[PDB]
Amino acid sequence: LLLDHEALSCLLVLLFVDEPKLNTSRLHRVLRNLCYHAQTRHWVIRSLLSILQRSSSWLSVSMDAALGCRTNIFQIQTVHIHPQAAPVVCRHVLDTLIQLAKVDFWDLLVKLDNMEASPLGQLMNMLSHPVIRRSSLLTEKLLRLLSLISIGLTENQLQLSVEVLTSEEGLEDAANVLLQLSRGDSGTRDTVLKLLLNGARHLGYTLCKQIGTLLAELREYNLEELQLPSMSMLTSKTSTQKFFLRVLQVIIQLRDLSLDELWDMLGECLKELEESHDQHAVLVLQPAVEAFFLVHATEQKFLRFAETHRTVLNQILRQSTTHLADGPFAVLVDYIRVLDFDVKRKYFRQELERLDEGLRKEDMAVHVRRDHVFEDSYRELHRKSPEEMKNRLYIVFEGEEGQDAGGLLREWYMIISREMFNPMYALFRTSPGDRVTYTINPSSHC
Amino acid sequence: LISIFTEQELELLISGLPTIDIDDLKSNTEYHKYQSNSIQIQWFWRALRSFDQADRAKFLQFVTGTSKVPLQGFAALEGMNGIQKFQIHRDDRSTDRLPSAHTCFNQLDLPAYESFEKLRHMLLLAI
Repeated sequence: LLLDHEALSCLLVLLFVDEPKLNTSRLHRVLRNLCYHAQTRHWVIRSLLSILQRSSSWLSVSMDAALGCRTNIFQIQTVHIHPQAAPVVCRHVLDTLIQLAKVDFWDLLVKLDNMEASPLGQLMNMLSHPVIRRSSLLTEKLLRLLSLISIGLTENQLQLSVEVLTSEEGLEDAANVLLQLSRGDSGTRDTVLKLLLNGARHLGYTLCKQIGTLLAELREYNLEELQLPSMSMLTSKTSTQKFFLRVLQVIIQLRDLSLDELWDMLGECLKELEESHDQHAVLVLQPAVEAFFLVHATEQKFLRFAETHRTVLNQILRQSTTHLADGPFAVLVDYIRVLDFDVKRKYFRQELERLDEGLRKEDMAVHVRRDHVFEDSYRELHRKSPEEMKNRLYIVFEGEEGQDAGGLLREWYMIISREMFNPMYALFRTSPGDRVTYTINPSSHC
Repeated sequence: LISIFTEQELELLISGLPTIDIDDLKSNTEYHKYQSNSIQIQWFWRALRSFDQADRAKFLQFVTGTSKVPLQGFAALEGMNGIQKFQIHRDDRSTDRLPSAHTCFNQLDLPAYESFEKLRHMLLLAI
């Protein structure tokens, strides 16, 4: 017991006072080193968690909380933290707890002034408490903390509400929490799956209500660009589309939800947007389509979808920078009639670069004679490896001046593409019918 | 990885999409049983103007057998029997079958489809 609880309380009072100068990372490393002693760790953490619960004269610390309001952090009359200061005391305590997760106090505090896995339950209850539930920052920090610690029913309901209600990094840490909890017990796996499904069904029902208003207002717009106000609650960053897609991506991550009333009206809505002669107007349903192809096309109905909306799914993919074979729409790699040429060209070029991404490519010389380029290139390259061919060739013509290497390479490709069809090599001959095409010369055995 | 392209699209990937002067093609079109002011022909030209560059190129391959644009223009469009202009023929068979091509004559047989939408759908389904 290197330090007593009064010296620890004096150190912990530093978490309440918000001073920018104070080195709180150094204070965190002091508390971390002190917390190697298990009884000290246990008292420190039980105090920090009592500070969170109490967030939800020497001790005269005036924090500027709002305009014209300089609050006292402590109200002592049984010691309470003034709710204006509370969110900062929470933020500093969660900052300390994140380090302790990488690795009585009140009565002592008034005595001065007068002169991992178990408390995970408290930290999951903390999500219900208003100063935290308000603050996206405190929620993100608490979720990072839970994502570290994870390495019951209400506590999972409160963890899922973090996804069904409003932090992309904090909700990816929430995904980590929900996974690592499900790794724990088959019963928590099952209960979190079924409560995810419950939330996704709520989201689907209200999404079908919203798209039903959208479709109805598109009916009333046409029957007489698209800036339908019903669109605002789909464009919104916190739209049920993004919540539904997030929840489905977590469901599919836990797998290793019957809504045909949604899917068929997403159908007729997309069809009525496409018939309404506007194009990006579809994109307010892109995440609902991505949900469709998540829930369907399990690692069919999605194929009839890609047929009846073919040009729509193409508008989606062409607009999306999501790489076709890394996004959800990868399944249709093999059903290729449902994509545009330039979409397939991008997929081609990205998958080619992905397969050869491990290869460092160098520059590579090709020394040729202007009068012999074809045979000099054959000699130079025909024994080269494919990966040496994949190097960028720059061509040097003997004694010629320097010139733009790109234009000189383009010229080189042009001359070669000619010489392919010089009859002296007997490689290609014109179709006797067309007379402008070329096919293998069956007389190349000469 | 190449098998994702069509037999048209591999050509369009290797040699690129040509820029088609539809005015040059129209100037070098021969109409045999259709006429230049037939409604199905105005629908044909409207469709071909409405098609993007890849479907236009796929059409050119369908009717000429290639995506290659003649340097001198379509007046110099070759066929099996010397310079042959592009040509549209009315297909007097039933109008529930696609147009058909005889690329050595640069010949299109085109049923008298009853509407712009159906003609566009059938041509796009052919290409």
